[PDB]
Amino acid sequence: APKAKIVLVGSGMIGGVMATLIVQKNLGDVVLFDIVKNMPHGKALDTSHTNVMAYSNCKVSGSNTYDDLAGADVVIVTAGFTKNRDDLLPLNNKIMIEIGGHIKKNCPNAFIIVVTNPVDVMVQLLHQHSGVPKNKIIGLGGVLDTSRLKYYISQKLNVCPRDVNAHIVGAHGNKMVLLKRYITVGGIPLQEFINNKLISDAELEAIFDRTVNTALEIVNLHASPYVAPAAAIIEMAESYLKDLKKVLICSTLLEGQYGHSDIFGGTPVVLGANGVEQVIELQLNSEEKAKFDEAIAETKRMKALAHHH
Amino acid sequence: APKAKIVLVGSGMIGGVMATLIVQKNLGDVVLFDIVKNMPHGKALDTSHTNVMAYSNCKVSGSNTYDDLAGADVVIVTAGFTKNRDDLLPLNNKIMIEIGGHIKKNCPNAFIIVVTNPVDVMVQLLHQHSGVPKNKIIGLGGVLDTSRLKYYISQKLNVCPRDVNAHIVGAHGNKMVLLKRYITVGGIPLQEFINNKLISDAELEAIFDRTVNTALEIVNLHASPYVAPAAAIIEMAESYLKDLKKVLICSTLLEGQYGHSDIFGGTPVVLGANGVEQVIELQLNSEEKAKFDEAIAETKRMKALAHHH
Amino acid sequence: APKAKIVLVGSGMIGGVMATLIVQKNLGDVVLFDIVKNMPHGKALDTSHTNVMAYSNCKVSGSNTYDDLAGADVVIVTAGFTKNRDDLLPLNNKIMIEIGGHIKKNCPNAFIIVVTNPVDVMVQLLHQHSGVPKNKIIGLGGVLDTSRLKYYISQKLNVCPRDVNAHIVGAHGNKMVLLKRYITVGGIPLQEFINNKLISDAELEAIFDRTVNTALEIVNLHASPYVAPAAAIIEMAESYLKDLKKVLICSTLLEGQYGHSDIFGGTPVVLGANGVEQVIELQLNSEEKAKFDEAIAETKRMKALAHHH
Amino acid sequence: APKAKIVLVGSGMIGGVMATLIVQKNLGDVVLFDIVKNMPHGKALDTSHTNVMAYSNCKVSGSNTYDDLAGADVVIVTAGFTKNRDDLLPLNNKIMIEIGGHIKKNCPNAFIIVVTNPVDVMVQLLHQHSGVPKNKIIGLGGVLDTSRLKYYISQKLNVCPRDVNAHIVGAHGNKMVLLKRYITVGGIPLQEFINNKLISDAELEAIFDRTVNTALEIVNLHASPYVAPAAAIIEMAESYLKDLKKVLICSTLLEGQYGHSDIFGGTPVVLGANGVEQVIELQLNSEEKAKFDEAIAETKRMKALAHHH
Ligand SMILES: O=C(O)c1ccc2cc(C(=O)O)ccc2c1
Ligand SMILES: O=C(O)c1ccc2cc(C(=O)O)ccc2c1
Ligand SMILES: O=C(O)c1ccc2cc(C(=O)O)ccc2c1
Ligand SMILES: O=C(O)c1ccc2cc(C(=O)O)ccc2c1
Repeated sequence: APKAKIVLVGSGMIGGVMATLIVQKNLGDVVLFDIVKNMPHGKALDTSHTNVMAYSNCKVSGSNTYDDLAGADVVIVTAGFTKNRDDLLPLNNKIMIEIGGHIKKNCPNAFIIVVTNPVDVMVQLLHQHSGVPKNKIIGLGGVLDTSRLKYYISQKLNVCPRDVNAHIVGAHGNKMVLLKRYITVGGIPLQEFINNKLISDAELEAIFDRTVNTALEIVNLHASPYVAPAAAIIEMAESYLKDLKKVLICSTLLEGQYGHSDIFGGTPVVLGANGVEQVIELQLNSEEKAKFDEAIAETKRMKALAHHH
Repeated sequence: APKAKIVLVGSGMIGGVMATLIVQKNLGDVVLFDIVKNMPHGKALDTSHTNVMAYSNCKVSGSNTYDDLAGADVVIVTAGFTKNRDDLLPLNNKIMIEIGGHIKKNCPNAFIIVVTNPVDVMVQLLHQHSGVPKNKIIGLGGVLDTSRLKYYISQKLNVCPRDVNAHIVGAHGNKMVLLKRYITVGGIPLQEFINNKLISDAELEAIFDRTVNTALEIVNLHASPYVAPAAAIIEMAESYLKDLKKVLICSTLLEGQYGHSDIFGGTPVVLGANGVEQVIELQLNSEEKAKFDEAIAETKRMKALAHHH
Repeated sequence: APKAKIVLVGSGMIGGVMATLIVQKNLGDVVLFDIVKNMPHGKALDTSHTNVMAYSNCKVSGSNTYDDLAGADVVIVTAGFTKNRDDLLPLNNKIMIEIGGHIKKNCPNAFIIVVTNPVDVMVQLLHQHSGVPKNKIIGLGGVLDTSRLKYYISQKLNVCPRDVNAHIVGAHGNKMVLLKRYITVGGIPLQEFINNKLISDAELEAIFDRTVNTALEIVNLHASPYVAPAAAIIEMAESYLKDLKKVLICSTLLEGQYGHSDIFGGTPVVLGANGVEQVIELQLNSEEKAKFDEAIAETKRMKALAHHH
Repeated sequence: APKAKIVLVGSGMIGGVMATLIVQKNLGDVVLFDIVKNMPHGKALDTSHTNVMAYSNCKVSGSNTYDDLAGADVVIVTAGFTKNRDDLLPLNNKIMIEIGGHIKKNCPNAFIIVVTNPVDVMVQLLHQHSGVPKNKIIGLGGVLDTSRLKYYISQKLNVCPRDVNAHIVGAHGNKMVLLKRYITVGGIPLQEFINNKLISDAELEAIFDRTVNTALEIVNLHASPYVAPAAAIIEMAESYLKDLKKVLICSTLLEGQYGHSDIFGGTPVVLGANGVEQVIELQLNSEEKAKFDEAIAETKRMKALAHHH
């Protein structure tokens, strides 16, 4: 069938939520790939039954074989060690190299979404080893980080969460750049709401800090924050598959935007049938650019540690 | 059942699309009311069958009896003469009076959406004769007019239509106030896109004029523009019914916003379970306010003609 | 884009509902084609704005040019005279011939759904003149006629309409074959509900007659029954486009099923990415077959009148 | 707000998928309750962010306080020990007693769905201690077990999974009664497909055995089968909340159906705004009844072990 084939390279906790959401949305056939024996087949089996409840017809199959990447339209990479964090960098580089080789051989035309931490480094490593065009590979970041910021502001203002829009750029992770100037509520500048004393600057500062620290907050509450990451990835994948042309903030190859080249960073892009159809460069002021620069420097620092043991 | 009961007072072309969309969305039971004998029952019958295709369970029934307003949770008023246009004003005032009397008697707790042209006048007339609280009655305008502006800009910029946000205020109709300053694309100020020569000021001026004249453009093409009006109304009704708290631009009672009282005008409001939960006042500059004032003056001019023959 | 292109050949009342539903469901780009100047462009314009309300990105464009069939993935034919009814048969044959020639030239790989009355005749005429494979062209019938039967029974039994399943075969129109034996409720034989005195044989007979006469009932109520037809067609088109492999009763070329060849008739088929993937032959008894035979005879009678003036 | 409040009593793996699906479907506000400190708040936080991606507005909050059951419209009970299995029976009885006391005090009008193994026993225990009417409490079973049977047959026959309908009754668990006679495909008796050699009796026997053993199969593949259970529960909860009146097989109080009283067993019921609106008794033959009797006997055997230590 001409249904899309979506291969999840990595079938951990985020993988299972992604599979669930693909079936809910009838987005395409799913392969849960993982190096762990049996487990992806078990999760695939469980998930496949939900086709009945969902009125969908998506195959869900497990795989321990890289060659099942053949014919993939979308590949989502979450595989990688997670337990210095910097020590994992050369190990995960090797994983990106291996995965990239298989993409080059089996599905060179696939659209690739990378998630493996640190994403802004790992996406570029996979880009270089997979050989795919710059418009066909992106990293998770801004959709996820802004979902937090948007959500927290929406609860304060008592409006629909999607009606808050916001931009976090540069990198996923602790050096993410939260741009106060680019927040809107129902399309209205947030500053109007500050002027009206519906929300204060001090509240926003606390919300900014909460946003940066959210993954840590959930971990400290004895949960693992994989559900929102899954939903953000599926929003990205869906925009590609359905040619929605949504503006979504993702990690993409910079070719001079923000004064930066030869590196991936978080910025609004337009995702449609041709992949990254547009890279949007926010017209940052010097103070915002300085923070963007710090985010890029940290990506570069980690990229340098990733190459050798 | 505690399913919502949605009464469409007026079962013309817009009524049938509204009924169709309510069933698609399984939003509640529908009554198609109209003074015309038989026709609403026929349209109700046809529409009811789509429950099967939609996996829905919404009753659709016709009515020639006002007392079927009893128990309505939402009432959508499209009834009124349409063929000077000013001569119809006293006739339609009488229709609002009659409908308001029946709302007061049969469904005083209902949330009311008025559509009858000119909406910013007719909504206030129905408010006064129905006796409903100011937070429980609104008029169509801004959702519809901005759908045009958003759509036209989205096709120019090749982005998802919903990713363009915009504000048109004051009134529905030819004095609508298009606010260039409040347009965004993926939450980014439109001016950044003008700066980048992705869209020009001259293109936007042509798009503004096209927006104002769109209903006329479609009429001149030998069609009747009732589909987008239907969808805009259902977006409003849905936000109420599901407590979405969307920011949607609607006609609402002004109590000093923009310097205006004792009149309805178009402005962003938040629609949820308590009706109009918030009236948002845009911080307009003097030039924008002047245009808002012209829109209000025209509503007042027509309101004055509506009372007597 | 690899979005599907869906061409509606005929932009009358059913066309506008079809366009509306395609945008609601984000199913693909739409062309409203019609020989009438301007009107399809006006309806396309109106419908296009609903992308905003629907969170969709489907182009809707009008057309007065047959060559805009180029690249069509799905073609829905509703064009044809409607006002003896038999006198229209040779006129509509000419319309099918013209449309078939354009399909052969411009979109030979398209999946075709015919609606033009009488559908079981017109579908075969278009099949023969378009040259498309037998698995790539079907006619509306059973989805629409059974939606009525399913709906009426569901209201009697107070169950979800989709939970009633039923089969009407042979032909669309007054010789449709309603099969009492093949009705189920939640997958349970209807006879169990008759045994339990939840519904009587006499009620079902009245419901059968109502089903056959439903289009006439709605016309006699001074409405035009185009909404359910639109929804049935879109359910068919969607099953194809999304490779759902739904079992849906449609008019298809019979190659010996029910003892009949060289004619189209209503029967359950499976619709997916390869079009008509399976033709399901119900194991009818002799009494049911006799009624099927009458339906085929009437199609053949009209087919014979269609060729010459 | 009059949004529904849905309390998940138990915030384990199934709880998190349930929360995810409620937000996807915008079904209501969610409370993740659990005796484990902090964890439900962490999962609630993560899940809440998906409102942005989903265009929803459902609150998701954690709770370690039983009194947060107050105002619940739906309560889903998954809490209970899981690691003889019979030894857990008196422990889980105590958990049902505690939970029932809190339901009686805080939300006596709530609709209750029980999941705790063994469900057909635990549902009755909670019924007796909560005091809720028999139409307001059900147990998971048939929706889940039939999703497997439907799915496996649909893959064999290459049809849409929802187009296969089937009945498994008596009890959830190893004594479940699979009824070959009540399987249909597109509403057609499965026997027609056996007659046609599209599927064999021997294949169906293997599929029956696979269905009974599916949870064990997934466990043996080193996964945990909680995703399909979550989706089945949400289909049940949704039918109630939206008054869909779906026919869904659930555990319910038998008052003479199948010759059985004073016990809960799996049977088709209709779920709508009044809860269990209809209990449907399949007209089983003596051989099917004998298997139903074995399922009831096993529920009774375990119910007897549950009371005392
Ligand atoms: O599968 C998991 O266990 C898992 C857990 C947490 C995650 C967080 C992020 C993130 O914050 O970028 C991305 C992916 C994740 C995957
Ligand atoms: O039912 C109809 O025939 C009809 C036609 C056009 C309309 C336009 C508007 C609008 O532009 O506000 C609102 C309602 C309408 C209703
Ligand atoms: O566009 C219209 O005006 C129109 C009206 C009625 C219809 C009925 C059927 C049907 O019953 O097969 C099919 C198509 C129709 C189209
Ligand atoms: O939360 C979990 O870990 C969990 C795992 C398996 C389950 C199986 C069933 C089932 O087969 O009835 C019901 C609930 C479950 C919950």
